[PDB]
Amino acid sequence: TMITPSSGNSASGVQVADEVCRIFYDMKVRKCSTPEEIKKRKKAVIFCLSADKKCIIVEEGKEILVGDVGVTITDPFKHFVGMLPEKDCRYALYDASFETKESRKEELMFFLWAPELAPLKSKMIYASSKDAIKKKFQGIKHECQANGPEDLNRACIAEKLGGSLIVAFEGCPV
Repeated sequence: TMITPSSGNSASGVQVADEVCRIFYDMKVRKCSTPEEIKKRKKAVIFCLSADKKCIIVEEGKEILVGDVGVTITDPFKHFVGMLPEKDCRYALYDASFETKESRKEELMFFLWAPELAPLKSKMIYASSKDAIKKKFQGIKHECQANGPEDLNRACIAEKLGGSLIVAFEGCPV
C-alpha cells in the first residue's frame, strides 16, 4: 500500500524512547535512594514524540517532580493538568501520591493527555502508540486518557483509583 512515508506517526507508529521505560519506572514505588531529593530526580512527566513526531518522548516542557507537589503544587493533580495544554497530546507518568484502601501508595498513572483540539496526528498516533509505550509501560499503574484536562480530574482519578478501592482522592480529599 502507501507505506512510502515512514513517518511512523501518520498511522500511529512511534517507537517510544526508552526514557519511557524509565518514566513508568521514575514513579514506580519507593524507588528513591533518599526521596528527600529523589522527587527532584524528576519522575512526573509528559512525553510527546521525538523529533518529527514518533518515539514516545519527553519533549515539550512539562513533567512534575513528585516532591514539588506541595510548593507550586499541593498533592492534588490539576497542576500537572496545567502541564497538559490543548495544543499537544502525549503519554505522561506522574508519580501519583495518593492513599487508598491500601493507603498512601504512590502509584503514577499513564496519561493519554489528548485534547479534542490537538492535531489529528497526536490523536491518531497514540491510538496505536499505546502499545509501543505499553511494551515499556508494563505496569502503567493507571492507563488514563484525558480528552479534556477534566478527565485527569482528581475526583475521576479518584475513580480510576476511587472507582476500584482507594481512600484518598476518592475518600479523604476527594
